[PDB]
This record gives sequence, structure tokens and C-alpha cells, in this order.
Amino acid sequence: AIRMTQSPGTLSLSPGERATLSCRASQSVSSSYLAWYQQKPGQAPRLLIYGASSRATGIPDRFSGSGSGTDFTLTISRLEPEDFAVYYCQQYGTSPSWTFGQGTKVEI
Amino acid sequence: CTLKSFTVEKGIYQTSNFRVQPTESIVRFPNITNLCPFGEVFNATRFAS
Ligand SMILES: *[C@@H]1O[C@H](CO)[C@@H](O)[C@H](O)[C@H]1NC(C)=O
Repeated sequence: AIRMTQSPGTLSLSPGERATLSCRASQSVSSSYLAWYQQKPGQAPRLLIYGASSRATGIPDRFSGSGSGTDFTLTISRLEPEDFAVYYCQQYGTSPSWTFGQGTKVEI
Repeated sequence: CTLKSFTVEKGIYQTSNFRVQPTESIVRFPNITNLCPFGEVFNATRFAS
């Protein structure tokens, strides 16, 4: 069972800075099947990135996805008051075997 | 009808063909348990040159 971990455990930054979140896979995960979700408290997860580099509908362009192999990256160029919430990375596929990260919190 | 006449003379006439029609339909496909990964082709972020 692939294990998805996230770094850092909690990221502290001020608005307008650059945020970088890393997702690590215990094995080699296809870059076509990595997703990034943003969850504000009291809400359902919001899909930000799919295919590890594609933004969902309505997602601001300040979010970007990249990486391959075992290392994947979610980069926020300019933090905003709305960009401070939990972030999950998910490994999925065309088979019924998915995994999630443990969550990275971006705070003021 | 085959002779196109209302009067038929003595003899033996080939009028039609006989065929045993099929009873039911049989489908035999391989035992495959995977979905084709067409998502990474039609939904890739960047197509090649
Ligand atoms: C097809 O494969 C599955 C396992 O993947 C098996 O349970 C099933 O019995 C197989 N069916 C046939 C007709 O071989």
C-alpha cells in the first residue's frame, strides 16, 4: 500500500509570500494520478490540482502543481486571505486503490 | 409463385431454401479486469509536440 506523506507538517507564512508544499510517496506514483485538495474548516475538500499539474475549474492561476516519481509539489505564488487552509495530496488511478496525505496547514 | 403461374404441371420444383435459424446469441470476451487508462491521453496537462 503506497503511503503519501506531506511536508512540512505545518507551514507558517505571511500573506503575499511563496508557499511550497511537498508530497512524498513510498513508491513511484504516476504523475497523471496525483491530486491536490484545499479544505477550509467546516467545508468539504476542494479539488485544486489533478494530474499533478492541471488546475480545476475556477481555481486561481497562483496555484501550480509539478513533480514526478516520488516527489510532488504544490506551489502558491502569492498567498491570499483565502489560501490559508488544510492541503491534502491524493494518489489515485484507474484501479480501486487510492491514498491521501496527512494534511499540511498553511497559517498566518 | 416460383413458376410465376397459377397452373403447375406434374414434376418436382425447387421453390425455396431451408435454413435453421439461430436460437440465441452467445458473447465470449476475454476475462479482463482493468480499465483502459485513456484519461492520461485525452486529459493530459501538456500534449507533446
Ligand atoms: C475472471 O477472473 C476473476 C478474477 O479476476 C475470477 O474471479 C473469475 O472467476 C474469472 N471468470 C472466468 C469466467 O474465468
